[PDB]
Amino acid sequence: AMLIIETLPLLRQHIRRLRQEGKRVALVPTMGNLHDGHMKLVDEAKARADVVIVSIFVNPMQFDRPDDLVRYPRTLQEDCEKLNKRKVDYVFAPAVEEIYPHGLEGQTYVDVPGLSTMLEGASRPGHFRGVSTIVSKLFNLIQPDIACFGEKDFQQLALIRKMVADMSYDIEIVGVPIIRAKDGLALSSRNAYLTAEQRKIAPGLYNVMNSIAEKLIAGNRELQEIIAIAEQELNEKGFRADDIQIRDADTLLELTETSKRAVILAAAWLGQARLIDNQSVTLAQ
Amino acid sequence: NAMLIIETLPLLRQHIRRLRQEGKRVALVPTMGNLHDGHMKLVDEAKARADVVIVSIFVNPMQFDRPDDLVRYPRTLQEDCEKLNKRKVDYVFAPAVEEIYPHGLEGQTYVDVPGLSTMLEGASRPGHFRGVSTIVSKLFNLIQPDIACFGEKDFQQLALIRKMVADMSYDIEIVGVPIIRAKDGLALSSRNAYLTAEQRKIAPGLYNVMNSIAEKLIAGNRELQEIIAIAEQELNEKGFRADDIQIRDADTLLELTETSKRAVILAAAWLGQARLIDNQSVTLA
Repeated sequence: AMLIIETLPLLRQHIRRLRQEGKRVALVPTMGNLHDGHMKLVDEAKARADVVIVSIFVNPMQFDRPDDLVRYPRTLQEDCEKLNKRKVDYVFAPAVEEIYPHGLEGQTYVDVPGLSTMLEGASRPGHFRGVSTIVSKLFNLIQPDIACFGEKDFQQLALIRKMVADMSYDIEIVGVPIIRAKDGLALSSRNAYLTAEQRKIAPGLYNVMNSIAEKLIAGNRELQEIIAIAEQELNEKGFRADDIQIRDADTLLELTETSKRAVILAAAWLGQARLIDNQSVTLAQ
Repeated sequence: NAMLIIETLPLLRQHIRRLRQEGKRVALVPTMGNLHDGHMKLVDEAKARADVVIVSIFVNPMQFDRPDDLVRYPRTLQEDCEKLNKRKVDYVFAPAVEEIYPHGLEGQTYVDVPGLSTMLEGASRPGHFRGVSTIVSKLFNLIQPDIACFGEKDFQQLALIRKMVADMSYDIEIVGVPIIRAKDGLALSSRNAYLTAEQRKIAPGLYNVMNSIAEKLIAGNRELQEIIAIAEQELNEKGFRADDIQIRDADTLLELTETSKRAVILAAAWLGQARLIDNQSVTLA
């Protein structure tokens, strides 16, 4: 029987008991309005710990603009339905005034430099600060052994990993691979404007990406060439290449002699639909 | 039983893991070295509140190394340790910079407490308190103490750390340790050497006047402007020349309000060639 807690003191009480009981704990952090993606996360956490705690918190701090916030879906009941079905032990679902009793102005924050202002960060001051601050608070609160994040937010995942190192959190950060169709296509909302014919072609993006992985994992380092080949391969299948990038998976900067992991980002158009995907890959030890 | 001194994070990590699974109750005293009897009092308090006492010695480059007026000769790491071995401490953590910040400060994740870090002492030292909260948060995650001791003298630091503990949801008891005082009340201080013998008979009046204020406060008297005015009378008529007497919220370092819970009384007064200085915390009933 799943337990639903909304205040810091109650939860902490349980966190204390769970220690004395010697149970290994996994946290899956979320902002509610859950679906299949999150369920996979939950499976992954259940597989690696004795107890799974899921948090549901729409976190004002990471919201770039005040409108977006107001219009974020809240669906506590169905969220709990899905988590209860999945045999989740604890749901932590506090109100804003429990986490931020006095608003965001004087709130202690945690910032990861560089990672937080590059790429998506540059257009979104404060967003990633919001992400690292709340995860940080959640970590101190729950003290999990393991935490799960989806691989789709490759930047969030790198944010957190860099935080955990720098701030010395003894927590295992587990990147969970996205749900794909049997043919490779990232399952997503965008897959609606795909005509039966474009759907057949769609999986081309993930193949093109895997061809890049193959080349990189072996010792291929002619990056520009690699990328250009990829642009062309996509155009030929019928896409129109929007963007293709290869970066260091930990720093999000350019690959160097010293990178151990690469992340492959690609976006390309199919008729009037713009598919995006990504893939992480191990180049060294 | 023999005191252990650890230079490295992984060795530290190992003992820490071991301490948790023995469920030994752990106390932390973080310091920048150059130890004196002041710190020993912290150690004493920690010993009294915990099974195991850890002291950390680390000259943290993210903060400003403000000088202690009680210290007149610098210390050796071995000296600091000898002190600690006597005072019955279990572990000393003493890493090099490259160990704590193996890649420098540039990309180091930081914890920042708004307002408290930029006011008073912090206005004139950009980045100082940000270095304090960061290293302390990092020590917190690495060590996971149940309690942590800070001295009441550096009161801004103590508020800054309390605010961080609340905001970031650390399950740590922050124990503010009152200053060492002569038998008669007078704060120990280099300044004392500036009194004459006759002025030393009067010096204890500064503590006295301060208790008068505390009692008043504890007794719900919020007429501050005049509480202070009386204290000035009282000191000037004792032979002092009151310079600066203040009462603030100990957690905000701003004014008392209907909701303040703790107050700090801050006082300076001339006696002879000596500008005596003292502070005192008050718990609001």
